[PDB]
Amino acid sequence: ETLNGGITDMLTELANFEKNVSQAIHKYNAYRKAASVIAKYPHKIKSGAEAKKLPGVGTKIAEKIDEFLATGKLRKLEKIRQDDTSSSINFLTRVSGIGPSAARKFVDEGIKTLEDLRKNEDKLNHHQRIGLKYFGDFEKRIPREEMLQMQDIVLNEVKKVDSEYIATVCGSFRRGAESSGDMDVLLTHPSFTSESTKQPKLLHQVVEQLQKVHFITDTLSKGETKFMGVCQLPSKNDEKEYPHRRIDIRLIPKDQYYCGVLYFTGSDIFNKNMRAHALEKGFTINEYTIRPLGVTGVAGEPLPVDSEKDIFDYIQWKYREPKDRSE
DNA sequence: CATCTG
DNA sequence: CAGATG
Ligand code: NA
Ligand code: NA
Ligand SMILES: [Zn+2]
Repeated sequence: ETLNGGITDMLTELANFEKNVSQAIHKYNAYRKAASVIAKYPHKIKSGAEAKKLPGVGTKIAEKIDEFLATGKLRKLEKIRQDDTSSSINFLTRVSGIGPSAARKFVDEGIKTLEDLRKNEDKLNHHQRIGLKYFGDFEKRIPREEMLQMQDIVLNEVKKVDSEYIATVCGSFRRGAESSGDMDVLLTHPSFTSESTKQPKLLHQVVEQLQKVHFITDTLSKGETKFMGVCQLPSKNDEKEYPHRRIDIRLIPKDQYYCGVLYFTGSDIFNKNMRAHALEKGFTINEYTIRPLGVTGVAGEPLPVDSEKDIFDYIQWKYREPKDRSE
């Protein structure tokens, strides 16, 4: 956690780059289990040969660890941090809609900057365009003070459209957090579930509402169950407009909301633990359901849930207010 | 995983 | 349809 930190981090830069710049998914994958195990390891790696002793710990990586242990740095790492072609891809990639693949293509087309981007707005698709257009706002964190205002609206509109709608803002926002990076709404309706053959209007009617009153600004992607968008809290009394925020809305069959809601609320660490305990208690949990474990090895059959409560109960645990769902 | 592009 | 992004 700090005894093998540098090692783990270097491996991290390394792994990362393999994947992003080079295409080296193997290599890339290599660095990763390696950092992973070194990460676990209870001692102070004092040499490469010592490391080597580990699994995922090959010869090359050991070598690397040596030079790093030997001297406060790594040549290769130094060589990669410089290289404009590398840095380019790390940067282009910051654009919502641009991934590595794309970051590569452009650079080899010579697009390497924001400007470049604008100049070539013809070459980007819709998401990418939006991504570019709001590059700044998009990197800005979201203060819970705004979150509540947001949340405030979404909920009232969902309401007006149908009293029966069920909306929930999950996320860290949900677990307490002072700021969040995006608004994530879990949505369901009685009239929608596991068997119930579809109902797209279910998701599309609210989307519409939100754009109605202009809360929703743009559409990143709009499917029948998940919508990727952009929103914004009406600029008050003109002088202070708000940043454009990323936002997601997703329809859930009523018969699987809470596992969802639970799941989406995190934290990753809380899940796992919760997950592991369910397992003890003779169960299984995932994003959609909780099932009683047969002994034959495994086994299914969806336990029935009406709240986050029903879940804990199942695994017979202390209900946790979201705030304390940290770890 | 669900959506988009081409 | 494969392949990309979030
Ligand atoms: Na991006
Ligand atoms: Na292939
Ligand atoms: Zn020791």
